[PDB]
Amino acid sequence: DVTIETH
Amino acid sequence: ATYKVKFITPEGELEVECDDDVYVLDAAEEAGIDLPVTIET
Amino acid sequence: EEIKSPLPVFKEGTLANGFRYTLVQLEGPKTRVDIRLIVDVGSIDEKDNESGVAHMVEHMVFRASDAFPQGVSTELHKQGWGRGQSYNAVTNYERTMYMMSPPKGNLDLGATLQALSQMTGHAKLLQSDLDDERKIILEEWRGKLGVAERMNQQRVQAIRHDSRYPSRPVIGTEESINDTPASVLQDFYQRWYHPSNMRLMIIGDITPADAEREIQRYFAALPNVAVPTRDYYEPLLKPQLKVARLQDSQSGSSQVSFVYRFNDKDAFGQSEYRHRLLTQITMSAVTRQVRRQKAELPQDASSLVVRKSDIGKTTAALGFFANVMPGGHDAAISAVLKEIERFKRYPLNEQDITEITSDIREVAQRMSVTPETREFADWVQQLTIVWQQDRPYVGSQQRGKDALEALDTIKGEDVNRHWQRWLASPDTLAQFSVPGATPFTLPKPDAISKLQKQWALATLAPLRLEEKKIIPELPSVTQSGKRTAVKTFAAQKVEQWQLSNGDRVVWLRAPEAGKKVYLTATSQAGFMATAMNPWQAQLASQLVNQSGPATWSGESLSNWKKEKTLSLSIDQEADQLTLSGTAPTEQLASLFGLYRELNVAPGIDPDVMKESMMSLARQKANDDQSVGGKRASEMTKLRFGEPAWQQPEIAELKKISAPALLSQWHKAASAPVTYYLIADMPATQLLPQVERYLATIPRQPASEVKQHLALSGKREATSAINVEPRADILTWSFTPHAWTPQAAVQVSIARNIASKYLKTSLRDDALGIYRMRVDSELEDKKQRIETEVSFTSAPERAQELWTLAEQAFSELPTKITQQDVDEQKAQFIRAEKGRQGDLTTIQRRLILSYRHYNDPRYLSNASKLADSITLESVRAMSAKLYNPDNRVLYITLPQE
Ligand SMILES: [Hg+2]
Ligand SMILES: [Hg+2]
Ligand SMILES: [Hg+2]
Ligand SMILES: [Hg+2]
Ligand SMILES: [Hg+2]
Repeated sequence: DVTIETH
Repeated sequence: ATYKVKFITPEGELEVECDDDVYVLDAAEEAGIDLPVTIET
Repeated sequence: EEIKSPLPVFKEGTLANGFRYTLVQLEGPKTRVDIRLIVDVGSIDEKDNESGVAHMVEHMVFRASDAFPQGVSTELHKQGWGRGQSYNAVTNYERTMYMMSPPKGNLDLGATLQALSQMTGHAKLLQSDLDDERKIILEEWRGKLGVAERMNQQRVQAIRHDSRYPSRPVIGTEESINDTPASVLQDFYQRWYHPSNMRLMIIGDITPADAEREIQRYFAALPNVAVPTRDYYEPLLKPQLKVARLQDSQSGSSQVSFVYRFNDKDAFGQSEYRHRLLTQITMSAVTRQVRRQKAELPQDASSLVVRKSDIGKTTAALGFFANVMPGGHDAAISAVLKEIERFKRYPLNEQDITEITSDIREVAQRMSVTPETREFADWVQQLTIVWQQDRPYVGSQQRGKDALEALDTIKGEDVNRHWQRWLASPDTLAQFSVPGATPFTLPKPDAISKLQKQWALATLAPLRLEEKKIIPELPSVTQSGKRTAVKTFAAQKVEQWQLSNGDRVVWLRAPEAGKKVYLTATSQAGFMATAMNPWQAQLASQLVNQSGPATWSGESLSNWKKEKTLSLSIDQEADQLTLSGTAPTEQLASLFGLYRELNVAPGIDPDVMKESMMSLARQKANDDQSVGGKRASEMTKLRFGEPAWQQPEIAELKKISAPALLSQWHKAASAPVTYYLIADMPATQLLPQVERYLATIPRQPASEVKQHLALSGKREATSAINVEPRADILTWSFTPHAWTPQAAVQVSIARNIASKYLKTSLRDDALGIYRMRVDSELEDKKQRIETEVSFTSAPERAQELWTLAEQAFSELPTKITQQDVDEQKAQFIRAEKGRQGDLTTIQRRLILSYRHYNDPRYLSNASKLADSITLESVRAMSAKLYNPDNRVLYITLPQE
């Protein structure tokens, strides 16, 4: 999972 | 009546060829693309 | 959702009976609302005699209830609600969720809550309703029977072995769907549907005080009954090396993997949020690195990736997967275990961890100071996610501050420790998918651990480092050719230019091109051209299309195009080669420049090639023994006699070399080209770029390629080979007819009306037709009316369906009503004038025109197309849609 979306 | 469907996933663009009478995930699985018009996933 | 609303105020509550609710008030679009209820029961909670009962209860609660004996969804229909738009439900392993978007928004909130309370507390679950509904559940089940579902069940069986999941698919079995009595549904409902097993969320334009009253009104009286305690959501993890085959006779899957299973929610006494952040950093680092490790793979394995997935509430699977050249599974699993071993021995790239951690900190910084504002649908998305997992929402601003806090406690040492924990998980699994009839014996666990110990003892090189990015640039082209002739078609705004290399330009100065240039380059270099090897030419076309010029790569090609907002694609059909592309007019030299480079300097990206060979080889192995393989062969024999070409054996496939493919491409690139160019610029601006990049490409005369033409006559065949319980009925018919725009238009109209007529004439539901299609066109290249009638249906009366359609075809040319034509002519006129100024249509008609007239006349006088639609013409054409003299019938029945 992505806790902080970067892209 | 053959068409081409493109898939966008975190690994990259994948392209498969399916008939009109073919469900999209079935054509991918028959092609040996492992997932889970241009549809997004 | 036009003006974004700020972070909402949340109110939560619990009725005396344990019913939980969450009210989310948005400044929000006016009056819009969204209402969800979760019942914490799914197929995992079914007993042995309850296969698919959770999903059947999901259907059945919209039937008779204490207050709506004609059915909950009946009343919903009466009050204007629509199935799937206004109400919906979904059942998965662990929960059943009911979703409502009342058509009149917050004004229907009491109505919605009355409906939901009826479904969840007062459903009758009547046998007579169930016998009506099980036809709808059986359709749901039939449409779920393909190779994709059987392979998904293979994956769950292996990766979730030793758990309740594999034996508890949502849909359940056809036996239980057919045989399970309402009494079983009722006991399940009465076991699980209680208020303390339920929760409700309301989002939108609402007054929390009023909504809490409507919720008390409709749910407070439900009796407080406990549900069984449950602690069976995880696979039973144990130290092991399980070996599984993922297998289906219709799957082209060709793949090895090694998988670690472990408790992923255990944060080891540290911060849960910090833990999840460690997972993101680690997965990003590993994803970066495992891609570079592609350099280490033997020829049998490719595209090694790492994927992490939930396989329970707390268990996760970390897996390394790779694609396998059919027959190379042993070498491929070893190669995968080698790389896993390499990750055990070297720390992750410290700069990667520095960069990734820095990217996250920059986003967490922005989040922490930006006020959160979303559209309505986005609020619903965000909030349902957290609500589905029964967690409170934390706004993005607070979560940015929490990330920054956790990042300060995270150094690369932690990332490495986090990663090595996963790779030390004692519960392990090796998986093999081997396509078709490829010789395969499942390795024993000891054989797999043998390879583990071999690599544990081996000397291994360091992790690959990031390669330098190649920055592509088009070459300088100094040589120029010349235009040698101009033919002018001023009434179509078209000029036709002859070029010194024998190419020609058909240039339409259409204002509709705007500030873009549209290029379609055609030539007679289809893969059936005499000089070419068909399969290799096709593979060559695809490889050059993905690789770009010789000195580039697939990736750098894709970046370069994005930076120039430019597209250009190769498409090699049987009879022609088309390169298509678009660019802003300022990028013209880049569009033409790349075009020329694909022609005289094509590339083959070695990774693209390796991936394409694996794709072709696994498909070859599957097609050699698949149902679809046999159907393709039987349809081909029925319709054409012999295949025009074939794919090679896997052994030949393995031997194909880049120069042999580039040889094929150069054969295709040498056929002279017509450049259909749509651009609103002056000739003086276009001509120098055409002369520099397009007139300088070497060509030799090509021949026209003969069409692959379905044979005349009547032939049929019936094969009982379908693995699903369905019958597929195909019928082909053709009539040679000279193409004209008028004739083509009449055929399409006749086929519209014939579509209607043949669907009512075969509307009887006792025939069992699941899907039906009537296609007919005046194919302009072959100049024949080609008609195609398809059925998918229950097997029993499938042999009657073509007879009835043949029947309906013989009647059609007299049953066609003047009113039928009137509304088609009117509706055609609408679409035609909608096509005025449509670039796609203009482009297509320019190319059709040149194909049939060798000039652009078809761009004018579209207005008198409508005038060719009459009763006398549409009927005269409806008679020619089906030709009994040319009829091929192909029936696939379930296997005996
Ligand atoms: Hg369903
Ligand atoms: Hg009630
Ligand atoms: Hg391209
Ligand atoms: Hg060439
Ligand atoms: Hg053909």
